[PDB]
Amino acid sequence: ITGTSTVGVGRGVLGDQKNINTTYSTYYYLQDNTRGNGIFTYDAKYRTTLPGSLWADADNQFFASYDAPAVDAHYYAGVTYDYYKNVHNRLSYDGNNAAIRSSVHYSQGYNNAFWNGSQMVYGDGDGQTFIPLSGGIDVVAHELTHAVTDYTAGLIYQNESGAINEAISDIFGTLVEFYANKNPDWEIGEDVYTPGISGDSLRSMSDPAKYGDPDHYSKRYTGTQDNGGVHINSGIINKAAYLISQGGTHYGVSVVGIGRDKLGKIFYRALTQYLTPTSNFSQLRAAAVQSATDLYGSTSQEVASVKQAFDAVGVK
Ligand SMILES: [Ca+2]
Ligand SMILES: [Ca+2]
Ligand SMILES: [Ca+2]
Ligand SMILES: [Ca+2]
Ligand SMILES: [Zn+2]
Repeated sequence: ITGTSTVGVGRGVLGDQKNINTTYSTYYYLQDNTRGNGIFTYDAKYRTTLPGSLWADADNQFFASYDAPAVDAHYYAGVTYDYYKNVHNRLSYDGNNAAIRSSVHYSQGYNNAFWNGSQMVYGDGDGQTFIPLSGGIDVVAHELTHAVTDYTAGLIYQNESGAINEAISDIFGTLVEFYANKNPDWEIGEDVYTPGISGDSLRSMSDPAKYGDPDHYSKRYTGTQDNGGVHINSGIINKAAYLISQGGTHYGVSVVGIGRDKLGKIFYRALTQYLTPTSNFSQLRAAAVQSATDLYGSTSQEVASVKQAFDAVGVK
């Protein structure tokens, strides 16, 4: 980890060639010194001990199939860092250039990725439901966004607060996907989910109900599974964010879209200034309204569209 900054080349999970920032000191390590206090990628070696070994490579070429998840985790963490810095003037997830650490090859056949409070963790998938999860830029940015949330609003991962937490991660993951312009859409995880099946995804922001997630508050899940429905009830907020950006008419309520850039600015302000650990959906509405008011004025179209979007999903 002390060494010379250089640039290697590899291939990602989807077979695309990319340049990655590495560090040389006997080996070439997946350590990018160009962004904050660094981006570090580790090999968990199919175990669950974390973080594992800082990724070392002998020749600075990462074309082995074992390398692919590491290349993508490392590269997409950099892209996400760039988004937050360039678009929102935020230096890493803590606002003070905290090192970003990711471990890949976590466990065996593990169909998930997560932020654990310290670092990102990516399974390889079982090869049927998922391929290695770091192949999805929206997934990577979703996870890194959990770190942002943790250092700002601190939304508890239960019930409505947790659904907001999830939605925020889906929103910014999507916004990062659009920023990188990597075949962007309003779907989540499409690039790594069900390699055997075309056109699906884990979740949809444009139409959450496509996969049985609610798209209206009256359809919210109130049981105890999934921490009280954090990945299920996120669909209500996701639909609202999609409406704010893209517009549409939903359950008879019409929303004029104000586009992705303004969506991002509103939600980022809401997240960093107004939300608290126990914020519920109703408070999110107030926060988003206040945020749009701050940025664009109380008689703006932007404020009107935020109100319409939350009315469309039944959030008062
Ligand atoms: Ca190599
Ligand atoms: Ca996409
Ligand atoms: Ca996507
Ligand atoms: Ca698929
Ligand atoms: Zn999440």
